[PDB]
Amino acid sequence: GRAVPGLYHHPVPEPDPVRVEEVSRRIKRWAEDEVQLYPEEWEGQFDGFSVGRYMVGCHPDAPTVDHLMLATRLMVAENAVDDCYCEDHGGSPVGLGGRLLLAHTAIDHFHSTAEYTPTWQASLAADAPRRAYDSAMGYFVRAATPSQSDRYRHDMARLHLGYLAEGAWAQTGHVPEVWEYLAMRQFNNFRPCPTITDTVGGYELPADLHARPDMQRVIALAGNATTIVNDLYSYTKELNSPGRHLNLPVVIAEREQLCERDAYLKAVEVHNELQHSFEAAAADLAEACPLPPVLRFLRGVAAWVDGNHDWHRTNTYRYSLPDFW
Amino acid sequence: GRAVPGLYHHPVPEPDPVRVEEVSRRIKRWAEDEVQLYPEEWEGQFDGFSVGRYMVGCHPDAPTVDHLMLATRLMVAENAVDDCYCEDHGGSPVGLGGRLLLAHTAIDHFHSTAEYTPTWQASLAADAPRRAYDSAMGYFVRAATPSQSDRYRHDMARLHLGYLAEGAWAQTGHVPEVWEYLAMRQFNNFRPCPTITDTVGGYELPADLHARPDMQRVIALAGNATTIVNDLYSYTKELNSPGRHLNLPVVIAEREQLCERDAYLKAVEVHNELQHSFEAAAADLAEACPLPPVLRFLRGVAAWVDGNHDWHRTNTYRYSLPDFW
Ligand SMILES: CC(C)=CCC/C(C)=C(/F)COP(=O)(O)OP(=O)(O)O
Ligand SMILES: CC(C)=CCC/C(C)=C(/F)COP(=O)(O)OP(=O)(O)O
Ligand SMILES: [Mg+2]
Ligand SMILES: [Mg+2]
Ligand SMILES: [Mg+2]
Ligand SMILES: [Mg+2]
Repeated sequence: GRAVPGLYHHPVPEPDPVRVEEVSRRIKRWAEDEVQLYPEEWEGQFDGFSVGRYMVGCHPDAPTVDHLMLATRLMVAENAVDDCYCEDHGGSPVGLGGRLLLAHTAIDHFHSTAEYTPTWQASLAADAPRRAYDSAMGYFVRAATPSQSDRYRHDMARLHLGYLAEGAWAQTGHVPEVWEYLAMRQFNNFRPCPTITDTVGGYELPADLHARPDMQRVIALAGNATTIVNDLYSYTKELNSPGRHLNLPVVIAEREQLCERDAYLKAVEVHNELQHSFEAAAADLAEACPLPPVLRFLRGVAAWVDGNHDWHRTNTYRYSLPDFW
Repeated sequence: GRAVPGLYHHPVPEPDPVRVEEVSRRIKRWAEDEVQLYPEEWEGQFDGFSVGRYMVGCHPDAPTVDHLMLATRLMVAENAVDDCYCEDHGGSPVGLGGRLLLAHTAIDHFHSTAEYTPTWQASLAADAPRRAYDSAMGYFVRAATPSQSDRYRHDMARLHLGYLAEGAWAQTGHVPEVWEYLAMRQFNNFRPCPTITDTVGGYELPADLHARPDMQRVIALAGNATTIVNDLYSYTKELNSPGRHLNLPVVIAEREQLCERDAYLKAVEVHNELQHSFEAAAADLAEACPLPPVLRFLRGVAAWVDGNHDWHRTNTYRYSLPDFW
C-alpha cells in the first residue's frame, strides 16, 4: 500500500468503518436486488472495488449514508458502463457511439411521441449498464436540485465524449500526441465524481457560481490531476490489456521516444504540476469569492481528490506499481 | 418553395432585407478574413446556405446585427464541422471520436501544464472547423453570461455525442430501431441553436429556470420537432449521399418494412405530434411559470422553430421534395 514515489499527495484519515460497512451492505442490495448488476461469477470483482471505502474516504462531509449512496450508486454505474461497453473484449467496439448514446438517455431522458416513448422506456431495463444508470440517476434526481442534476448530465456527456475519442483511436491503434491524450483524459475523467460533492454534502453550489470561468478551470485541473493518478497506479495493469492501452506514461514513451521508466517519471511530474495548479487556482478563487458554498465546494473537491489518491494507493487488488525506483 | 404537404407549421414574415444584407457581408468577412473558412471553389456552397435569411428569420427579436452575428458565426462553424469531419467522404471516418473531442476543446477549453497548453493552443488554428469554433465561441463568451456559455457547451457536447452515434452506426451500415434513430436525432439536433435565443435577444433565462425538468422537456421537444423538419426537407438530397444515409423516413421504411412513400408520410405525422407536444408543453410552462424571462425564451424558441421551417421550405438550392402527393 505504498504511494507512487515522488507523487505529490495529502494523507487522509482512515475511513469510518461503520459507514464503510453500511455503504457496503446497501450497495450490494442495490446491485443485486434493484438493478441485477452482475451474475454470481463476477461478485469477487465487485467486492474487490472496495467502493464503500472509496466513497466514505472521498466524501468525509456526507451527512448520511443516504447521501453517500447517491455517489456510490453512480460510481458503480459508471464502472459498469466502462467495463461492459468500453472494455468490451477486443480493443474497442465499432458501435460504441451508438451504445453510449442510448445509455446516455438513462441520464438525459428521451422525449418523443406516444408511440416511441414506451419502446425507449423498455430499453432502460435491457442491460445492466442502463439499469444501473437509470436507477442511480433516479435517486440523484430526487435528492439534488434541478441545477445539480443538469450539471451532472453535462459532466456525463463529457465523460462519454472522452470514451468515444479513446475508442476511436483504439480502433486503429492510433497513438495521439501527448497533449491530445491529455485532452481526451480531461473528458474521460473522474470529473463527474468530485463535482457532486455539494449534493453529497447536503448543500448547493449555485449554478451561476459553478459557471464562473475560474471555477471551471479549478474543476478541470482537479479532475485532470486525480485522473492522471489512475494512469499512474493502473499502469502495470494496463500493460496486460488488449492491444496497446493508452495512459500518460505509455503515450509519453511512444511519442517522445523514451524508455518506459523515464516516461513514467515524467508522467509523475506532469501529475504534480496539475495538482499544484489545481490547489493554487482553488486558493485564488477561495480568496476572490469567499462565499460559504464556494468554500465548501472547493474543500469537497480537494477531499475527493485526496480520497481518490488514497483509494488507488490502497487498492492492491486492482493495482500495483512498476519497479522504477 | 412549397411546404411539405400535411406538415404542421406557422408562416413567418419576410426577413428584414437590410439586416439580411448586413449579416451576409459581416459573415463573409468573418469567414474569409478571420477564420479562413473555405478555399475559392466552395464559395457558392457558402452563399447557397443563405445563413443571413436563416438567422434573421430565426431571431426576429435580436436587438442588433452584433447579436445576430453571435448565432450566425456559431451556425456556420457548426456546419463547417459537420461538413468537414462528419461527412468526410466515405460513410463515416473511424477516427471521428478523436477529431470531434479535439474540436470540442475549442468550445470547452483544455486545461493543462505550461508544457502542453501551448501545443493545444496551436491546434486551435490547425483547420477550418477549429478556427471556426474557436473564433465563434470567443465572440459568444464575451457577450453571454457564464451560465449561457456553460449551457451552450452542454448542448454542443450533446450534438457531438449525436454525431458519434450516427457515425458508429454508419461504420457498419447498422439501421437502428425507429426510436433509437430518434434518440440519436434528439442529440444530433438543432438544439444548440434555438437555446441561444435569450443571448441573441439581449436577455437571460436564469440557469435555475433553464434547469427545470419541464423546461428541459419543452427544449427537447422543440429541437426534436424542428430537427425532423430537416429529415423531411433533406430526404431527397440524402438518397444521393454515400452509403445509406439515415433519416426518419428511411429508418421507418427499413425497420417497419414499408414503401418509401408510406414511411415518409408517417414521418410527417411523427413531426406533427412532436411539434404539437412542444407547443402544449410550452403553454403549460408559460402558465405555470409566467416570469418574463421564461415567457420571452419560450416565444424565442418557437420563433426559431418557425424560422427553421421557413428556411428549409425556401432553400431550393439545398433541398427539394419527394413526389408523394
Ligand atoms: C468513475 C468514472 C466517472 C469513470 C470510470 C472510468 C474513468 C474516468 C477512470 F478514470 C478509470 O480509469 P480507467 O478507465 O483506466 O480504469 P482502471 O482499470 O485503471 O481502474
Ligand atoms: C446547426 C447544427 C447545430 C448542426 C448541423 C447538423 C444538424 C444538427 C442538422 F440537423 C443538419 O441536418 P443534416 O445533418 O441532415 O444536414 P442537411 O444536409 O440535411 O442540411
Ligand atoms: Mg476506461
Ligand atoms: Mg487506468
Ligand atoms: Mg449531419
Ligand atoms: Mg438532413
